[PDB]
Amino acid sequence: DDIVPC
Amino acid sequence: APITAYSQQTRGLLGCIITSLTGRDKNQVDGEVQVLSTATQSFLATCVNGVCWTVYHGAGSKTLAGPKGPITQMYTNVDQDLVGWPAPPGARSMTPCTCGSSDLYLVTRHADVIPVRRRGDSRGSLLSPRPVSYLKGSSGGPLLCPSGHVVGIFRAAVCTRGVAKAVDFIPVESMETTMRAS
Amino acid sequence: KGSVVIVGRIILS
Ligand code: NA
Ligand SMILES: [Zn+2]
Repeated sequence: DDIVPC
Repeated sequence: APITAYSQQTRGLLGCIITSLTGRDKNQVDGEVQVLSTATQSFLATCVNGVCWTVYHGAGSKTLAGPKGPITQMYTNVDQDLVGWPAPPGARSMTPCTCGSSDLYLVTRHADVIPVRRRGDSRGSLLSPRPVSYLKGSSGGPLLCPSGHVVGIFRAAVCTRGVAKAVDFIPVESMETTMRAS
Repeated sequence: KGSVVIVGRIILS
């Protein structure tokens, strides 16, 4: 799972 | 629906660059959620009890352009990815949630209100997955309970192949813990 | 090192 800062 | 939202633009590209440089923003402030921009990116701030809270990964250590010139951050928590400025006059300040609901709503920069189910102190699942592109620029946006009070602010999307299925967020309690230690 | 800038707002109901 990729943690993508928004 | 219960919680609804709309947005209003206030400034364009040119205004943003200049204002960034002068640190002086004379526009009237309104709304619970501010749409923020730096040179390189956009994000949101949620106003909670007189403070505009947002993500460190957006704001860094920067001042916020204000009516009396630049506003220094009053809270800066790098490890928590959390920063806060005192809210300028005009901002609509929200209240932290005390009802403990796990039925959340995330407010995005497009003023969409989307269903999230809380799964942990800092994690909620999206009831309907979205492209991560839909959530980009929304970090700092509020997660609200059904009564419309703040549970947290949106930090990062949990994604697979460009699809966001959950969100990590900063619980409204971290704001408290930051303010104590300060 | 410029300031963060408010370029819009969101009003909740
Ligand atoms: Na809307
Ligand atoms: Zn609540």
